[PDB]
Amino acid sequence: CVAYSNNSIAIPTNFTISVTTEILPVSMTKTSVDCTMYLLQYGSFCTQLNRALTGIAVEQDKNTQEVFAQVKQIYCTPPIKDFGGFNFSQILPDPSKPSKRSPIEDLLFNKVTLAGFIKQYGDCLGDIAARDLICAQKFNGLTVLPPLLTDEMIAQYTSALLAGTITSGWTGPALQIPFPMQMAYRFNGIGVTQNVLYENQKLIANQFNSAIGKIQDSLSSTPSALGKLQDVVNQNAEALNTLVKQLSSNFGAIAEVQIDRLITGRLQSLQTYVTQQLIRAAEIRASANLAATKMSECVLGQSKRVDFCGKGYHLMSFPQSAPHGVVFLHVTYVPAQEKNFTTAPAICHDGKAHFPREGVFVSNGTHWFVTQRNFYEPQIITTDNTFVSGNCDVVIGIVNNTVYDP
Amino acid sequence: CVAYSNNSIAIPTNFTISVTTEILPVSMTKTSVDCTMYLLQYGSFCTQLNRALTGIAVEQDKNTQEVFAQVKQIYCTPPIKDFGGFNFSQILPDPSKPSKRSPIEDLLFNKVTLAGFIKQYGDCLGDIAARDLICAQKFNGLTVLPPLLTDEMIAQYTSALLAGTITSGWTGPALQIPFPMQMAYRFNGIGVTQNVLYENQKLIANQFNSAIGKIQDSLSSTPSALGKLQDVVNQNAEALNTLVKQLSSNFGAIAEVQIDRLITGRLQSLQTYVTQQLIRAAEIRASANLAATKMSECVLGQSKRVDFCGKGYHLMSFPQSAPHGVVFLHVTYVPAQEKNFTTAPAICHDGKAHFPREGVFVSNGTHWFVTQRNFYEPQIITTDNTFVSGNCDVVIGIVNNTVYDP
Amino acid sequence: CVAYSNNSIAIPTNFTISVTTEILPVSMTKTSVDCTMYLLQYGSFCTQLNRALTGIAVEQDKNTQEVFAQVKQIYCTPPIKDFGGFNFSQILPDPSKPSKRSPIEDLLFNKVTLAGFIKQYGDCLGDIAARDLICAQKFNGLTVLPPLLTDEMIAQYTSALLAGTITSGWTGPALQIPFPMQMAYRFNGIGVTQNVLYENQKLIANQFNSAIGKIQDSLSSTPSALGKLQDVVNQNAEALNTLVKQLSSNFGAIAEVQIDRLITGRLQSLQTYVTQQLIRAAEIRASANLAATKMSECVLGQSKRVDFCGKGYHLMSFPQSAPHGVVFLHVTYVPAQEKNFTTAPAICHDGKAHFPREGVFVSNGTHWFVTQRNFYEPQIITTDNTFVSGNCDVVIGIVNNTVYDP
Repeated sequence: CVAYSNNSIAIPTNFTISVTTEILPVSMTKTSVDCTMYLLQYGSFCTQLNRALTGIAVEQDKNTQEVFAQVKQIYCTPPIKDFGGFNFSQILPDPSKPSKRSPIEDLLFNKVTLAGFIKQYGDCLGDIAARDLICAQKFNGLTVLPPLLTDEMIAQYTSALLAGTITSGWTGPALQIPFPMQMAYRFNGIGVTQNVLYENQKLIANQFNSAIGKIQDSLSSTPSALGKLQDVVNQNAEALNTLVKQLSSNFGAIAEVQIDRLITGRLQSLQTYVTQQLIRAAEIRASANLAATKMSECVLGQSKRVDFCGKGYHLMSFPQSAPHGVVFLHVTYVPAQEKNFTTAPAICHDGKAHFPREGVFVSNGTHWFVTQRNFYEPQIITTDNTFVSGNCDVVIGIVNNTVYDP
Repeated sequence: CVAYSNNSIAIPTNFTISVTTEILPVSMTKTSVDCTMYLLQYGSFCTQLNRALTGIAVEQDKNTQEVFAQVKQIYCTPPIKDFGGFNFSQILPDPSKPSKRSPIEDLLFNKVTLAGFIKQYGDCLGDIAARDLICAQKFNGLTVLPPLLTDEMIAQYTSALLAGTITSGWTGPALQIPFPMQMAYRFNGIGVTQNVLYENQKLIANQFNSAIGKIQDSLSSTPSALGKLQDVVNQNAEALNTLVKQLSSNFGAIAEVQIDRLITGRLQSLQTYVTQQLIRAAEIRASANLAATKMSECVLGQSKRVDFCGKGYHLMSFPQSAPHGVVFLHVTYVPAQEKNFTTAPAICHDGKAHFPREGVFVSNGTHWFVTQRNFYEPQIITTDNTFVSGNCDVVIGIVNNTVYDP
Repeated sequence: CVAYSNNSIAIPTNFTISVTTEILPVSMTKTSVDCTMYLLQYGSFCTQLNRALTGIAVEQDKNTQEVFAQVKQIYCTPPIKDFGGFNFSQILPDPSKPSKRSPIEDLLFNKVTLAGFIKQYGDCLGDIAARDLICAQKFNGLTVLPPLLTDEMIAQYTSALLAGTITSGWTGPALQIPFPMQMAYRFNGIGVTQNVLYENQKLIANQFNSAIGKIQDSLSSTPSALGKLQDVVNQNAEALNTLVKQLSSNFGAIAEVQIDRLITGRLQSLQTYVTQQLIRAAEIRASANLAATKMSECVLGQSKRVDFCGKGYHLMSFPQSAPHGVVFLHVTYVPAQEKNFTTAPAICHDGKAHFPREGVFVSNGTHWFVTQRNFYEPQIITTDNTFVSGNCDVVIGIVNNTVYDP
């Protein structure tokens, strides 16, 4: 417990900068059915379920656009990966490997990965020798469709977001600035004056480099973080396998009457598949909108609310791509070594009451100082860090101390 | 009407601090039915309505958590109830009465209170000698279930919120500070400099004490405010009585055919009850979310929007518990004695144009001053409350006045 | 592309003020049917569709209130239309024409205007000699009902909003101020110091007058902007004509059996009309809520988000009425002539590190200055625009330059 005090104030004298990951899926496997295998205005039965599959397939492109296609203007490649001591080598993409993903992005696409249909349709669809129709024939009607924005296009949106978050700050307003100077403005957004960063820059950079190194150390070796994306791929691949099991094994299970039971059994199996696809879309839409609002709040700016864009007070955020999802590298500030100091509302000198121009009056026991409330940086009391108004008699809790005029 | 002026500005020279109540219900009576009185995978008829009763019963715990369980960290008991002259004796709980509710909270639980089922099931459920099953037998199937968070647990959440709002300010950022100093920051959040509070502290405290006294004076003697909570308890107790009337009197009203009309009549009566319970939940969910967002906006911080967290410009807010609801004690600031003063954009001296470092230039008719725009606190024009830029010729509306250098 | 730099910062040295239009429909034609032509507790068939028509008719009054009836307090007529050089003659209403609409509002009601039922029912309803019932008889049952707030009442709400946005600023807080001084506060809200406006006031006013003149020049001559309101009137008038075509021509198309096909055909035609009226309400509700939130964000204040209240950084907004809609005259600021200057974190003098009290250190190549980051307004480095803390050794990127003490 931290209890009352009419005499004291708590101020932190240390801090630490932490980088933490948040994993959010935004997309889902776009499934479509060619009902001719199940001027063609409409079939009566298979069309009603396939129009819904088309509806959610368009929603996946809508979700991916709403999370990644939030900005377009190109900040050109950074590309040096040093930025005043902050090691961004884990985060910027390189042409040294022709995929041009970041080293962390490559790990996301390694751990989140695929006797199943998402495998079999791809093994069927050779970029040449195969087409949509020939494999809708070779495999009875079920298809997975191309994404509007592929992994590399999503990676280019991530690259532009990274360059725009490092070379400048997304709002305010917004114009290009050096990086440690930008984080000094992030400090001023927290409530800590800018000078606190420039004089701790190597320590802040070392804390950042340690946290960013342990992120990549954790992703592969401690896999318990990547589960949220393993689910969306595996459980939908399972959905396609469970459908095809009933559509392939139940050919020798379940004339006109026997046929009208078997085919309607296939339609009942399709209804079983479609209804849970439409239910999985309820999670994907919610998590995609969460990723979109955290893109606007954490990456495209600096958030006012706490524990939303990572734990602690928000500093900034960086995006990284993943199969059907995005990872937010939330950089946050948290104070440490809080300590109680005796405080006063005003300082009395020569019969006049002085108030801090910004900050608080605090004492080490023997002398009084003026200090910013959000970090212990004490200063002598002067005529240019205080302002005068009123009398030493009208104030409750006023205390006597000398005030200097340099 | 207040009309145009290119020459003048309106500034208030007085203010008053008001405390006002907002009453919001957040919970509803959790009803459940044991269908055996109406490996047991499912009954066909009574199960479908009882699963919905279970669904809204879980929603009541969800609503109560969303409004009260918004924070957990304990600020220990205050417990002195003086805080620089502001009398919080009406608001803090005491162990002098073993319920440990606040004196106002005890009045809320007095006026909002209960030949009816919410009474009869409780008179049936003795803490010993009775159980759930024996009274589901003694009274045909209808039950009201325990809340996840009882009145005392809700009171402990209120106690922690009060201690966290008095001992510190919930964001920014957030750390413990003396109370009148915290309200000085609330003044600076309004737009009035902090010194205006410390020199009016006894007057502000007296206004607060008068308003907080009239709140408790009003609740019991002028009951027209408590109606919003009387409704949610009485109209749901009426719903249970109206159900049981048809389930008990219509035993001698409405063989296999006569039975299949009577029992389905009981199910039709249950549908009548369940559908309006699910409609009452529409009000309870909306008001609980309103209480949750006003907990985050009014209690867990200071609101930027006006007339939301009480009438006038928002200062702070304090929670108090009530049967199935929460009361917000909105403390707000409103300016008074607005007055028009002649104003100028810049002051010309020695051929240079000076602008106020913050505030406006105003004149009493004979001399020019610099003043904060949000409260009339005039000051002499100096070189440290103005900044220089430009010429006396390029400015429209510029005026001549001396500027001093102390 | 704009690429990296650890050494430089981009600052704009020019700007331009633009006025742009956003058009939003908020209302829809309130249709009602007297089912006696198609103690009267209910008819079975026509009542179910007419209760829905009543439901959306009440929603149109709700939408119009939510967008226009957001404030009530009267700022009296301005009425001079000069406001420091900004020509508001296009925007304020005049009694020189007895409608008392603004010259732009009169153009909105000219271009958005009406062998059709919205015409025929009005030609039927003479203010005298006709009534609701006699024309529900002369034309079989279909009616369009009066709006709760007419065009002139909506115009009075617009007039009060204009007076409240010009004579004062709607929050903060809010009190009456001269107009160019208010826009100086709008500049400070953008991030540009107030003095930048007063010394460019004639240029800013000329840019405003040119944009506001081209708005009215565009509306009538280049009609491609007014289409969003042409649709909501014409396509609903078409809906009433398409209904009446089936209700009037199909009297000689489609005894008890032939009657029970014909009348149900009229009900099927009514279902065709009602379902698309309820679908058009989905657009009208969304656009009305967009107009309501942009009334609160753009007119009743100044928006923090970009490209929402017009393109560029938001300055202010003015409302104008239109048939079933509102037009927002978004005034926005956008910087121009961005230029790169060499920058430094701190300035070293006499062994002490100095930081800018607000702004950045920049150099013309030969000398160092301090400047606000959001507009190029350079200043000499002094002891009253910098503050001292730390040493010249602990800072990365520090540079040497003299600092003056006036």
